[PDB]
Amino acid sequence: PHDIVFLFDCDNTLLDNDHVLADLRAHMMREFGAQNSARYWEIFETLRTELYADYLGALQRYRLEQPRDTRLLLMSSFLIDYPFASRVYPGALNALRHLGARGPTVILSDGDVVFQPRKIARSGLWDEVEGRVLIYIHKELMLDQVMECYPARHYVMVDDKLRILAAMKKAWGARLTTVFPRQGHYAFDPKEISSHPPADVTVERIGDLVEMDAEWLLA
Amino acid sequence: PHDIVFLFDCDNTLLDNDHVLADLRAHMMREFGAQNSARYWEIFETLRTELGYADYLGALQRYRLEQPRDTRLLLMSSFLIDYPFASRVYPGALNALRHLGARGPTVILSDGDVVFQPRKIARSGLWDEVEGRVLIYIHKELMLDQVMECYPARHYVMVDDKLRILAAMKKAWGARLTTVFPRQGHYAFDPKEISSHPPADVTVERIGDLVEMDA
Ligand SMILES: [Cl-]
Ligand SMILES: [Cl-]
Repeated sequence: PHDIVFLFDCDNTLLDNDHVLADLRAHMMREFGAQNSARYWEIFETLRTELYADYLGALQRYRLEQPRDTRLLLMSSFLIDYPFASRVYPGALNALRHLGARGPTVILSDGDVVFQPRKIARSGLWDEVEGRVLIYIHKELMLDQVMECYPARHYVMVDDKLRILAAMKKAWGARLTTVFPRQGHYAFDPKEISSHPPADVTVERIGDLVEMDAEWLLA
Repeated sequence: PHDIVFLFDCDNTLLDNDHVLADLRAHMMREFGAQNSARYWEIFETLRTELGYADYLGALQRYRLEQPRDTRLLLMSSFLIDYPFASRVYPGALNALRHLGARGPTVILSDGDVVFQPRKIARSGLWDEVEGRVLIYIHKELMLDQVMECYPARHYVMVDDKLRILAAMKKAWGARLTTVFPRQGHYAFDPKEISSHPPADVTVERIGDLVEMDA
């Protein structure tokens, strides 16, 4: 096994995904039209409702609605070619290096089969964790499989969604330390903030993790 | 309404897609091992079989369900995303398209998913060759009403390597349509397709031979 495994969410934890979405939305409107791009987002927001970012299903439903508009499907070319390495948070690579010396670092992410893997790979994060990457539709429903890939006496989960940390905490209990970094917009959403138990630790920045070796309780 | 509209498939009509699949498979046998890839391809085959066209994307989703912790085979996508599609465009295809474009709208009518096929058509340079006149559907032969609304013509030409498609479209449009079959790719060489289906109005050895089409 392992004394400790450090599990990381990717979006708004390791890398600034809000900024990616802001850049996408601005691009889409410029290339495809205000009306057309507004509509795709209305679909992408029901889907973000039901699942995490479902770029893909939103695309598939947009096509049914407007099968003549092939062009808007090229929005993928923005994501595919986006500079994700520029969006990695200051200190994020240092935290992964620092904690990697004490136990395996693993990226545990919700996502589709095209964009999310490509993001993690092209951001350079994939290789920073030596390919220790699991990507699910709902990671908190696959916690059994996470354990057998990366068995450990204790786990840490760093994630900006309190809902996820709360679900994982309920599943694993004292075997888990939950860390909520106050990054992105789920950090300041009042529903999230008010409807789930608090994380064990809150850090202002992902780079604050280098200051807490004592909390891992390692020999 | 135009006198004539020229409709073209992409895969194995304007672009050599077998060469691409061949390179893709060698990349996957070489990077994600033999069985992982074998499995992916058994799945791909099945949905190519019932969808009617090559769906990499759906094949990849089905694979994830089956092999959820093999996260890295999913990075097969990146080979396709960065492939040099322009090098695969057949000799004389850009000529056929520009000459015929002098006589009426040139249009790409392809089956596709929503990620890989459009990217391919764009990065190949063919999207700009037909000036954006690109339609990509799940079952293009079931969408012929829309195609007529978008490109009203008195006569259509359809270039496609699938005698199944040409036949379905001729059964719909009859004398309004000239079907063209280019002997390109593996369907050119298929006892199964050649004998299951009727012949096209025209057969040509190569796509570039359609510069000779001035009626
Ligand atoms: Cl732009
Ligand atoms: Cl005309």
